[PDB]
Amino acid sequence: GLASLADFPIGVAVAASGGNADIFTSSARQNIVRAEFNQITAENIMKMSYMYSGSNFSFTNSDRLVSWAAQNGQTVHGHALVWHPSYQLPNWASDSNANFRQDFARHIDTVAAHFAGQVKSWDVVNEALFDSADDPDGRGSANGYRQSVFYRQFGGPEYIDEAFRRARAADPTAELYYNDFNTEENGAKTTALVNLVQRLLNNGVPIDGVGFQMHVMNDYPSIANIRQAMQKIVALSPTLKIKITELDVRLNNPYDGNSSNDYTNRNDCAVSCAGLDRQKARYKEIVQAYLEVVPPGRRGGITVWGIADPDSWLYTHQNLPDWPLLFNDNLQPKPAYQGVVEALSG
Ligand SMILES: [Ca+2]
Repeated sequence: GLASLADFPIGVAVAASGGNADIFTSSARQNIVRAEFNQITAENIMKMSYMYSGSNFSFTNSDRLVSWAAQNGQTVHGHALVWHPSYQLPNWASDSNANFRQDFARHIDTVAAHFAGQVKSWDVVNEALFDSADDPDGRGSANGYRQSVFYRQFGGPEYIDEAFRRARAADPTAELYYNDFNTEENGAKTTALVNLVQRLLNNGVPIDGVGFQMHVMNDYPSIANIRQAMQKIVALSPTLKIKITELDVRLNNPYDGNSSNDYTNRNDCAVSCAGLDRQKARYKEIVQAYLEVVPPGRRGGITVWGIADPDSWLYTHQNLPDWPLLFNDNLQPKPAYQGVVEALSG
């Protein structure tokens, strides 16, 4: 399968919260993971709050998944040690908590140490950069940084440095990533990423690599821009690794000012449409750009954000249907799958 075609991780996000996508219940999904991939990311159950039950740490459910991975030929990318969204904040992660810095330290020290030897790499900090599309509280930019509870408590971006240093100390063997989205657009956020990563390097922070989520559409952003954004980050350091962490590809672009090039019906791309064929080319050109500009020895992996289309967080988005992944609703490989094969094989 796909993983055989590369010497770096070829991964997939797996569900474990019930319903049809749940990896523990779906033998068909289990079989795809074993045959095609050699790494998993937990789609949800390694987020911050999932490390607790009531007031105590609780690793039961995440240990089950990490063990499943080890028994079925998968390494694990941990997602994520520090991330702002309130649906996954531990209760300690509040401006009302005088003990915040102590509880932050305890979180990273405990979680990183717990998974040592079982988890290959981590998203240490995810989504520290400001994004206008993603600022529901209206706090605004602090010179490109998101003013999350971590930023507010630490009074600035020093929480990022601390998270990396603590993760390194707790598990010296893990590869430590900074992860974000929209940084492949080669616009304002890419610039803010350069500033963020340069500051960490200047401070001697133990960052091992940068993750690009790569939640893209079929035609936007341009492959030239994706390629140049990656190049800009590769150029910051002779060793910094690059990982594509959450790749998926929407056929529909609701942001293009054109409502006549949208597939509006679930039947449109059930069998065949121009969009599925472009999606093949799109997966292919992105994997090719990754290979061309990320040197051998610095390729941290490529991961797709789920197994089959109905499992995708983007199966519906902006009130439209979509088909974002490598396998269809009946778990059959799509043209997208072949695009990855062709890229990885040259
Ligand atoms: Ca459109």
